[PDB]
Amino acid sequence: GVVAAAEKTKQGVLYVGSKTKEGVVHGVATVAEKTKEQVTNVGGAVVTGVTAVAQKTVEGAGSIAAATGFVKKDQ
Amino acid sequence: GVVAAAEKTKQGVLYVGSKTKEGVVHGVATVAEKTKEQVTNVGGAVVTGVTAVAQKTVEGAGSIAAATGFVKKDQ
Amino acid sequence: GVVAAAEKTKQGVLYVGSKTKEGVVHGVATVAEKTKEQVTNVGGAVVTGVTAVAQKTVEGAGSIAAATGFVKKDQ
Amino acid sequence: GVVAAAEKTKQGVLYVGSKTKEGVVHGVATVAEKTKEQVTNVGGAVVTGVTAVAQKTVEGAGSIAAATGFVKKDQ
Amino acid sequence: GVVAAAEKTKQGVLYVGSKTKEGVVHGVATVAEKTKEQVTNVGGAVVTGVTAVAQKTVEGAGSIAAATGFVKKDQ
Amino acid sequence: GVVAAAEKTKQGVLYVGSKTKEGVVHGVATVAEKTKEQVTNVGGAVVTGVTAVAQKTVEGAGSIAAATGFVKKDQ
Repeated sequence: GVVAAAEKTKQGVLYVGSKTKEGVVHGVATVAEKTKEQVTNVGGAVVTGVTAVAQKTVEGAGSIAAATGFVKKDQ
Repeated sequence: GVVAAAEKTKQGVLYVGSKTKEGVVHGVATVAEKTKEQVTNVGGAVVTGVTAVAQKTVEGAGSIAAATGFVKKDQ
Repeated sequence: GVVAAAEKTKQGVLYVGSKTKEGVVHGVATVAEKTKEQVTNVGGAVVTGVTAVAQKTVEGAGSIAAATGFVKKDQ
Repeated sequence: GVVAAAEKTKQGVLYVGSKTKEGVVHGVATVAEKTKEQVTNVGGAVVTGVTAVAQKTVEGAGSIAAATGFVKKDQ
Repeated sequence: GVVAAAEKTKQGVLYVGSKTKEGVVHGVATVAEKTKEQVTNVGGAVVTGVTAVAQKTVEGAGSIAAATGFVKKDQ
Repeated sequence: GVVAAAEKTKQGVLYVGSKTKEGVVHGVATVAEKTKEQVTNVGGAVVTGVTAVAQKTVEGAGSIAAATGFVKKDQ
């Protein structure tokens, strides 16, 4: 004869900007099996494949994925 | 004869901007099996494939995925 | 005869910007099996494949993935 | 004066069971943020959390996630 | 004056069971941030958390995640 | 004056069970940030956390993650 027994007898400050999660990317699972990509750029800008990116700027101009083809100022 | 027994006897400050989740991307599952992409740019801007991106700007102009083809100021 | 027994008898400040997670990317799993990429650039900018990136700027202009094709100022 | 130019001048057996993908699991992205699980088993079987599993059996009985609580044969 | 130029001038057996992908798991991205698990087993079987598993059996009984609580044969 | 130029002038058996990928797990990315686990076993079997496992059996009974709580044969 086999016996198995188990028992459990269980008796019984301002915070102005304190705890903030700001500019956060947490938890990402990405899979790419067969992705062919081909880019031909002539005199401009090309931005591809920007993933899992975070930033926080204070008193400044912040851009994650920005592209400007050309800037010309002549006199 | 086999015996199995189990028993459980269970008896028994301002916060101005304190706890904020602002500018957050959490929880993303992405799959891409066979995605062909082809880009031909001549004198402009092209922005593709921007995923899982977060940011927070304070007193600034923030753009995630912005594209300006050309800027010309002549005199 | 075999016997197995187990028992558990269990009886019994400002924080201005203190604890912030800002500009953070935590938790990323990425797989790429067969990804062919081909880039041809002539006189511009190309930015591809930017992943798991974080930054925090204070009193400055911060850009994660920015591309400017050309800047011309003549006199 | 700036100049950017680009040019591309482009001129120009039985197979009985040969190429089979059988019993395959390819391409899976899974995320679990806050999953609490609690199992209490007394004298039986419990099978949880079986993911991304493949097998191929030839001339045999194959079971991926099978559970039999008890088998009793007395004389 | 700046000049950028680029040019590309491009002119110009039985297989019985030969190439099979059988019992394969290829390509998996999994993330688990905060997963609490608690198991209490008394006299049985418990099988949890079986992921990214493959096998191939020939002339045999194959089980990936099988659980039998008890086997009793008395005389 | 600056000059940049580039040019590319491009002119110009049975296989019974030969090439098989069988019982294979290739390509896995797993992240676990804060996973608490607690197991209490009394007189049985517990199998947890089986990942990235492969096997191939020939003329035999193969089990990846199997658990039998007890086997009793008395006379």
